[PDB]
Amino acid sequence: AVGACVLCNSQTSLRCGACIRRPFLCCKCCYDHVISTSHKLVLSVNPYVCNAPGCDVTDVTQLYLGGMSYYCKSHKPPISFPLCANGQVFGLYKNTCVGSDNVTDFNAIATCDWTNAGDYILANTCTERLKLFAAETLKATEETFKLSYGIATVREVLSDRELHLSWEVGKPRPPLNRNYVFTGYRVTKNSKVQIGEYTFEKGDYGDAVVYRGTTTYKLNVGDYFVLTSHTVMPLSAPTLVPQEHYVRITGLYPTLNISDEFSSNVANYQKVGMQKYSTLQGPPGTGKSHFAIGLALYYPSARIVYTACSHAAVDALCEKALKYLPIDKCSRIIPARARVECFDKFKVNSTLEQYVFCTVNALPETTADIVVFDEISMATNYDLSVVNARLRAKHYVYIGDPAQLPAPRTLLTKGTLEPEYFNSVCRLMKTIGPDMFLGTCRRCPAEIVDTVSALVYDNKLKAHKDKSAQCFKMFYKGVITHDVSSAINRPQIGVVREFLTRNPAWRKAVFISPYNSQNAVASKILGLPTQTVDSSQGSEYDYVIFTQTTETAHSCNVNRFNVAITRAKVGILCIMSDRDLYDKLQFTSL
Amino acid sequence: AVGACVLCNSQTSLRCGACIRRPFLCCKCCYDHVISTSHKLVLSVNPYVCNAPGCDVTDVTQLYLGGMSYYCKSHKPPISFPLCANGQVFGLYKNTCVGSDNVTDFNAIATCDWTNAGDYILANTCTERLKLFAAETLKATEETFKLSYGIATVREVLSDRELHLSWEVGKPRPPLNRNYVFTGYRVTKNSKVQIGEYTFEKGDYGDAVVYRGTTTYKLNVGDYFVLTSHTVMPLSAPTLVPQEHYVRITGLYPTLNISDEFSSNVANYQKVGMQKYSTLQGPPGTGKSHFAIGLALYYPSARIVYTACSHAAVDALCEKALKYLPIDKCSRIIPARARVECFDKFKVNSTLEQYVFCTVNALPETTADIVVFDEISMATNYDLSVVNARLRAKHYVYIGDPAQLPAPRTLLTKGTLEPEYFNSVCRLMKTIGPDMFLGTCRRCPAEIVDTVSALVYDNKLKAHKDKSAQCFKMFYKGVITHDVSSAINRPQIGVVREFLTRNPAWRKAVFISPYNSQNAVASKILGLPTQTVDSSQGSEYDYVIFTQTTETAHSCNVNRFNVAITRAKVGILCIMSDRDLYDKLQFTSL
Amino acid sequence: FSSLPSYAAFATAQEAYEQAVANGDSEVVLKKLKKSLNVAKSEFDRDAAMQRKLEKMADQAMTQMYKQARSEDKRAKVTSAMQTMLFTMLRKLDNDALNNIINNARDGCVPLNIIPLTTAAKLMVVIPDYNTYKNTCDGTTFTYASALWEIQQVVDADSKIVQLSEISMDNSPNLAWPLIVTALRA
Amino acid sequence: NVIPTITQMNLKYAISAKNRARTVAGVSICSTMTNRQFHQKLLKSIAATRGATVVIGTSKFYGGWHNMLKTVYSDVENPHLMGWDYPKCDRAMPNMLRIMASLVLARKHTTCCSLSHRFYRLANECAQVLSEMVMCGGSLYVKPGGTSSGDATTAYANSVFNICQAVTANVNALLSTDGNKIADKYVRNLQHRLYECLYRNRDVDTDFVNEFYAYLRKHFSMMILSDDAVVCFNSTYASQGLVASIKNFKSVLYYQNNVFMSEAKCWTETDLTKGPHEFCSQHTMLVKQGDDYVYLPYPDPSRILGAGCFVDDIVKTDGTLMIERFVSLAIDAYPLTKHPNQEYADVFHLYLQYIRKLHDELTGHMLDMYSVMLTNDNTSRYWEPEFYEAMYTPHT
RNA sequence: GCGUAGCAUGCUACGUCAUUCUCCUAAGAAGCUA
RNA sequence: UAAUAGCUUCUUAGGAGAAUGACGUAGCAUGCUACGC
Ligand SMILES: [Zn+2]
Ligand SMILES: [Zn+2]
Ligand SMILES: [Zn+2]
Ligand SMILES: [Zn+2]
Ligand SMILES: [Zn+2]
Ligand SMILES: [Zn+2]
Repeated sequence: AVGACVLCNSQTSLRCGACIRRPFLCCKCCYDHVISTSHKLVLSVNPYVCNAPGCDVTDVTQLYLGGMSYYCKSHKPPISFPLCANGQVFGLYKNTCVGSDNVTDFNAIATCDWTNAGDYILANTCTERLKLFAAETLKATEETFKLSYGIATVREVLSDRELHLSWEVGKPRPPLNRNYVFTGYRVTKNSKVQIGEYTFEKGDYGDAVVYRGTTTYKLNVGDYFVLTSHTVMPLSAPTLVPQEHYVRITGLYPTLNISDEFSSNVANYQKVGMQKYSTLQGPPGTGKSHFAIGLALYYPSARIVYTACSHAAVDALCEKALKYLPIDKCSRIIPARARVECFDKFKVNSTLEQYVFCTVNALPETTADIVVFDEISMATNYDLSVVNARLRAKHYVYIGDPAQLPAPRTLLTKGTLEPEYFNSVCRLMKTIGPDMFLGTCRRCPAEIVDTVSALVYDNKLKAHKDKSAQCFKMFYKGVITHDVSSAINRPQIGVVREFLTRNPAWRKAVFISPYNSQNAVASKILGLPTQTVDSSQGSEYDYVIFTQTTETAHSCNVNRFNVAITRAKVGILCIMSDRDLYDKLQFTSL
Repeated sequence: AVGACVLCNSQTSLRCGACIRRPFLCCKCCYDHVISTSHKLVLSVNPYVCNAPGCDVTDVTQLYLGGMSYYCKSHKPPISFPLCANGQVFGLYKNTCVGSDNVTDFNAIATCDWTNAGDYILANTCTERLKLFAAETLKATEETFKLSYGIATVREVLSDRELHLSWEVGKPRPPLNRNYVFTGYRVTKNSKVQIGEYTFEKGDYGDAVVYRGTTTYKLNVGDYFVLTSHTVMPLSAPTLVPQEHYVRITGLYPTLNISDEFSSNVANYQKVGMQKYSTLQGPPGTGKSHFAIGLALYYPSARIVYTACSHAAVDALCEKALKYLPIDKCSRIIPARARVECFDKFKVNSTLEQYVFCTVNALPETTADIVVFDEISMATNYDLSVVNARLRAKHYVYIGDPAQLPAPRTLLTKGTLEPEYFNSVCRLMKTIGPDMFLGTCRRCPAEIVDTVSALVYDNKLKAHKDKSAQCFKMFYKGVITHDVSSAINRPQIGVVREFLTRNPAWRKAVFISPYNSQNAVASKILGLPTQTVDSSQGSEYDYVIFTQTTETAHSCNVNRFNVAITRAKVGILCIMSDRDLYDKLQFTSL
Repeated sequence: FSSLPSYAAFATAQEAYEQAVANGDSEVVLKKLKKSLNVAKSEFDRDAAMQRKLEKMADQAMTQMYKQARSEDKRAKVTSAMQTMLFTMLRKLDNDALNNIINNARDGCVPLNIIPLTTAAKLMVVIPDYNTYKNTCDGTTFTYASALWEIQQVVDADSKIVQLSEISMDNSPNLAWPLIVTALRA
Repeated sequence: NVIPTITQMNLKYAISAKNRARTVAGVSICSTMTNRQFHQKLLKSIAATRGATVVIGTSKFYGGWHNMLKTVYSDVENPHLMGWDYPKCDRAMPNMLRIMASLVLARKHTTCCSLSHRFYRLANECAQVLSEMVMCGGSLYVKPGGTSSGDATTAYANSVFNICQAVTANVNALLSTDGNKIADKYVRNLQHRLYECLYRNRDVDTDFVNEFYAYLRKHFSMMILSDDAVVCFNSTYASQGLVASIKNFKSVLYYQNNVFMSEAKCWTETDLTKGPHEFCSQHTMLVKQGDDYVYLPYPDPSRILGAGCFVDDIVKTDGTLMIERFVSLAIDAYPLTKHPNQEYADVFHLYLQYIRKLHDELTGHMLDMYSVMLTNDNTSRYWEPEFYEAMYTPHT
């Protein structure tokens, strides 16, 4: 199967068998790669090996072709010649293979293991074709790394709403949330097969799990759980189509009597209909989700495709649209596997509908008028290319805040990925600035809102409110136990329950923690409704209690702190450790 | 890969490389062509370059056929024989060729650059195959002329409605109008690719152009424009099928009581059916465009193909058909790019419909029962061959008035082209006379129609109205200002503005002038709608203010002045510069 | 060929031989250079001949490697076409009636010849003449396979629509037999 | 496993003498591949063997026809040549005989396959060839049976069937005789043991089978090409009823093909010097070649003239583009020169003169489209009878 | 007589090339038969 | 839309083999001559 060279697009049929992706390479580029890097295994229509009766030589420069086969120096016939000579590698279209000096970065892209931060940043500044390859190989590295995971099974039948966990000894465990699902396997005697996938959350005490059931087929101990690895398919479309602005709105016909609710964004809406792709950013809780429905109502007779990486965001957008937009002309696209508790309120899974909601993974190849991508911060370049490929629309609308949290990026373990290099869209937004912004806020007290605006943003937020005087920030040690995959602070909750008797206000509060272990545990001794930091970002509250467990870079992340403290409205009791964080914000000392 | 010699139609395989079209020539005719003209490159199945290891000799008389191939004087084996010898040039079918001295004219056709007026008249009075070849050559010359056209670009955009233009320094600036269209470039790093089809027309104040785009793509400052170009396929069909006179109607079937409007038009349709093809000539707006629809109603079952070379006239024709012809059995074919916004009311782009309307360039290859081509004046012989080829019909009907403005013929810059040489159909119309004629005017007052009945028409037109005494001829010196390469007559503008506040019943009259510069610059000062003479054709207005910009062959064109004056309805004021023009008309005194 | 230094060695040996000959070199010297010229020429042809094998050998590799590349490129296209055909044919199945009949099977296996006869939603009857028409499917509805069908279309050999009233004994010669009549299950 | 298969019906666009449409079966590649891989060793073994009863792969040129006919005359006593015809051979074939032919062809897999493998191969053969789904104009019908003319083993299976019918005719003829009228004691004993081994014995008596096979080869020598049979039977025995005659073939066809075989389509020749009256649509004649007499096959002149006049595609009409066509036709028609009837002989001279005229006209057109005549022109040998005479000499 | 060197003639081996022929394969065009 | 198998004719490309011819290197056999013993 012939293809195109990655760094010169020239016709070729050569692949670097040593590279994980075996990308296509032309004669000149392939020679530059093999001579430069340590990769000395290259795949043409046939593998390049010594085809002797008994011999094993994989190096290409040491291989010579004889008869109709390939051999080393010790098995060649009296006739020549080297495969790797004349500055070129022997192959197809030998006389149209143009070389490029870009091999210098290609070597780093291929040879790196993504452990350090430098790879990501350099994996994002490369050209389009190299960008796609870097994304593909990074995702392949992620999947391969996931192949090394801790497998478990149910101890036995304990409760219908909660199972128990029995992991293998000598392997780690993954984080427990909605993003991470697991597959049960049925190797009993008797035909290893699947019955359903489960999502797990830490149990009450010791060992236990409060789970989510996908299929009603209940399992005995004959099955065991794995972290549902899979493969990666290749990509062709660019991360971002070229920016081509418009003069007057084309294909998008404005509405009549749009609404009195969001008439302030009309200009933005037409500007949303202006650029081929538009980038809007708004701080936590400012109606960008609201802006999406506003835009949809601005163009009523246009087919709109809502897209988001995760189920939570797309489901929230779906609910908001049901609330405002007409409910009949809706089509939520559901994965066939249904590994999540899906959203079934519309006439579900009608791909030929006007307002079509889908997640990045389950998008079917179709066409639209305008597509709105949401939460690009967690989105990766792979997602961007996938949406570019499967979907074609007259307009694109990327809405998200790089000041939010990043994608998981589990393989990254050393170095901190700064916002500018989260992905192509984040780099664009940090380079030229978002095409749109709305800086009004209505939730946080005066001192907190002013200080938060002062931390990272350019002093453009103010609260149409007066401080409720129930916001605090203390210095409690909260000795750490952390005897589980995530940190826990129980004695901090003890210090809190020393309070909460003199402050009857927040007796219906929501507990939040930067570690899901404390999130699980805090709901056990006391029945406080729980909502991890990730599960925030889309809802507003008046009584929230956030607790800090450790002191590190993950604890001083201004993005995490911002999204943590901006969710309360009138009262929040805080457990805080670091003086550095303590000197940026004003709170009562108690 | 053989063919026929153009001017003797003998079997041949030799083509003149120096000829743009590389036409087929026989040995004798090729010999005569090369020996006399600068053309000294001939293409057989193999090129006649000297096939030495290194040598470049293209002149035919300099070469020999030696060994197996063609070689020069000092590169031939000892066994040589001259190619261009014995009154011939070696080629296939050598001893079965015959030619005549008429090559003399063909020599002129090959050599002429299509700059002088004699070129066209000679090109339109040659033999039929010579006629086809001349049209091919003129079209090729026009296409090749675009290669030297200048490159524009955008300075900035203060208003999205009007672009700010910048021509490349050191190259001619093409005029701004509808006939010329541009496609863009984004050559920066980063997308040396097209960015849509646009068009231009100058802005009145300062430097600005009110523009329009087929697509919507706005230009970054880096983005720029260049005039579009499309290759040409050689035409084969004759300009006109030979005329054959039948005894009765064959293949067409009349109607029962067609209507009360076309009752006087019956013998016309009879004559159309009797003859193979027919020509209708008459002044503008006399029932010509109405005639075709009347014929269609006269032959309902007949499949009919309306064709025009332009897009504005066919749109009005489609509007008239909608007014009369059934909406169901109608169609409208637009090119893939669809440069101009065409008539979108029928089942668009349905070639297989009974009644199909199209422009010449986007015609598909199909059959029909009758093809009606309208407004022959704007079409060239190339268009005639194209329509004769693509559309195959039992009957052919041609409508258009020679006195109307001809095709652009931009290369023409010396001499004047008479109506009888616009194309073959116009030549037939003027030579023996049209097959049919009708003359009557129903729109303008009695006075200006009486005058035009003597200007170009020989006291042919009666009218149905009463002279309102609002026909005004003004005589002022009108000092010249050659500003934009099109003359601007500022003092005549002064006279206009000074007797526009003195004429309360003329506060909306459309300002008309042959030059676009004065036409545009008048907009900012007297505020009336502005319309140039060229595009003013086909539009009627209640009141008109014409202004003879300067005395010259362009502004003093009797045809242009006629089409300018014949757009008024109840009255018109005109500014005359030349004494003869002011006197031959008979207006009020002023 | 000429690229290899053997050509240059032969050329310089030949030049030296010619210079010696024109310079009247002695016989002993003349033989030495001629012998030197021969061995130089010997090497020149020796490595020249192997080139014929080389470029010859490369061409089969290209043609072979063209062919192998050509085949696989075509293999994927046909595989995709076959998969699309299979899935498109799947979507035509009447799942309800098919499941009902196949579940009644004792072993879950049924002869193919009854799969259409008990589930096909459209019946085509090809009729050669009027007598067979009248016998088999007279009227707008008829019975076949222990089921009731209703006529929805009738066409002639030319795929031209025909009205039911036109199928009469007297009008039979005017019809382009055979007739294809398409009916639906009721 | 079993793979049922669809086979298309293709109208045969070829010259013929009777208006009835001719159809062939296009078998799916999925069946052709397996049938080839299972049968081709035996098939090539048959096609590459000389002097057997099944003459396939034996060229009729280079004196092949004479060798064939001399092998037919395998020292029979009072020779009489005879040939029969099968009306609707491929469509009246009983299913049982097709299965029998497939089993006989499969008997060679005594080591490469176990029993179940052979049975499933037979099942696939039946499901794909014998009674399969047939596509006729975009419509699937069921073929009731009978051999399709498209499978891998189409000529060889029919050859086996033909031999089966001939042997059955011999058996019925030998049994149906009175028994008391057979003077020769050996034949009476042979008939007795034949009846015993048929209706009174359940395991094969290989001794008697060999004896009967020798009997048939001694008095019923055969030539078979898949449906065309030439027999050189002893006429004395046939008159006495000890070997199959035409009437025996008629009866056998009646009760094992459900068809009637009119005697008008079967020919008997009492003189060997005239050779078989017709075989593979080739009449035979004895002519003096070199210094000895040999048999030559010549076709019906009407067929050759028809192939000369009518062609199945327009481009073949030019002629000059196709000289090899007329060369091949002349090669086929050469033996007609030796025919006593002059109008027969004139066909070959017509083809020779016509080939010469095309060569001349081709050279003229070539010299018109250019001005140099082809340096190498060996076509002069194609209008000389020696080149054709060589094709019917046993040297090669 | 022996050794070295040179020239001439002849035989064998290897290398290069020219022509002719035989076959082995592959590809293409065409015909005939069942 | 155009089946399985066989036979034959022609064209082109490739490999191998053989024959003859020519040139070059090497090995061996013989003849003549120059120097030393
Ligand atoms: Zn690599
Ligand atoms: Zn490359
Ligand atoms: Zn090896
Ligand atoms: Zn020329
Ligand atoms: Zn000529
Ligand atoms: Zn030269």
